[PDB]
Amino acid sequence: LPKKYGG
Amino acid sequence: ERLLDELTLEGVARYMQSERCRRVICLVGAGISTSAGIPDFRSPSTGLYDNLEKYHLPYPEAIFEISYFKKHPEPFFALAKELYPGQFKPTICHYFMRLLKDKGLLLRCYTQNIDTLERIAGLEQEDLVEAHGTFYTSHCVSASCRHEYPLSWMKEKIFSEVTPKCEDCQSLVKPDIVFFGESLPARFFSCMQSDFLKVDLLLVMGTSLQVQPFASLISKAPLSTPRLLINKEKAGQSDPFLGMDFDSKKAYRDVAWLGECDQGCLALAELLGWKKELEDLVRREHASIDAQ
Ligand SMILES: [Zn+2]
Repeated sequence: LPKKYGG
Repeated sequence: ERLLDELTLEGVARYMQSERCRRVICLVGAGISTSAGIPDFRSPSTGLYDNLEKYHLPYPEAIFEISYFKKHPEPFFALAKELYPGQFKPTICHYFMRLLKDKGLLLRCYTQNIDTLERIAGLEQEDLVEAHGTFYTSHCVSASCRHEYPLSWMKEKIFSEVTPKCEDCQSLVKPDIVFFGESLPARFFSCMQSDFLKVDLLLVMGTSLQVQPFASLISKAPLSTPRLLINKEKAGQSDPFLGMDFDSKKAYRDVAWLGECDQGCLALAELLGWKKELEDLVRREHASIDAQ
């Protein structure tokens, strides 16, 4: 799964 | 050539009471909880990254990064005590979504918020996609244990300034919010793949649609599906430097109601004939919470 980032 | 007879709140209300509008998805952000006293945690004006000096972080964002938290959790939990709400009273907007649920209209609420107010207002786990997790539950971080703890347990640890540790294995216990560097919830992608095949109306409330992947949800609706934005500011339009179309001659399905989210939800409920039901629900639930 994609990781959480600022944008 | 369009499902809305006009691009107004009145057009949306007439559509909602037509045979075609069966399944509503709500997309909600910080704007639906500010009137409950919950600040926007992704707003620089909240000042989360200020006053971090005593923690000697390698970079300000480390206080919300998972790898840093797991080795140095004390800064996060000190900040959590500072920001912990004094009351959890959901807003008119939250109870409007409960009315949608009661009337068989709510397919799903996708929320960016971590404050649990959707659940307090009566939305159930099945109704919710908490895109950034929630404080509602916490878990031991050890992969072989994963003991679950309720918010009452976590609140007590935060307020006593005791770093929360698992009673089974003494590992750190973390609120179920998605820290930076953690995987986004599998449920977000699973539900998105199913729900947007089925949606008749998108209600986009209290989000500026600036954080991905949440903001991309508006592009997952079928081309015909009306999209109502209830928000203090217009949002979701394409960036001219690099979407919602409210105002062009080609606009056909997107409506912006600009104002406080509670007032927009009240206006929509009033058009639907639900104002007394919503007032009665809110006043009863607020009285119940005040009496705790
Ligand atoms: Zn454990």
